[PDB]
Amino acid sequence: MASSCAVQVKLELGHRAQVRKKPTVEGFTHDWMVFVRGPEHSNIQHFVEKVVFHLHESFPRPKRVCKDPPYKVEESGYAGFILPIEVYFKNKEEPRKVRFDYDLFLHLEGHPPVNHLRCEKLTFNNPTEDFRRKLLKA
Amino acid sequence: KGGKGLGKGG
Repeated sequence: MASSCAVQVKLELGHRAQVRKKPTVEGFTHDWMVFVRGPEHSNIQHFVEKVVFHLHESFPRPKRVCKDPPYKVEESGYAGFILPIEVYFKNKEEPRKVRFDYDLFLHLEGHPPVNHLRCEKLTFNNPTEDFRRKLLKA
Repeated sequence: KGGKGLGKGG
């Protein structure tokens, strides 16, 4: 009751996108990759249960699930979109997960490729002992 | 509908 605790964890969301030399048979012009990771020398898997990447409905199996690192999707397409990302926690109490609406933008042909990084800080106020242990390992 | 787009914009 004397002591209080705030634990902060750093997530990095990002994507790369490059125009293909030749478009696919379906007419997909771009190759892209989206990811969620920790900083260098981090182990976010200690507290991350899974990452869910909600692709545009035009993709087959659009709710892409990554239970183990790396948390990323590699795809080909013709356009960018808002891509909701859910990071689930190895946590018994709330919050169970966090959601980000990720802007998976693609540049036009004749323009340089995309290499974007978006930093996200999470704060857990007075987590459970077990979750605190998990968070601080990352 | 018509969510998929090219360029950053904004």
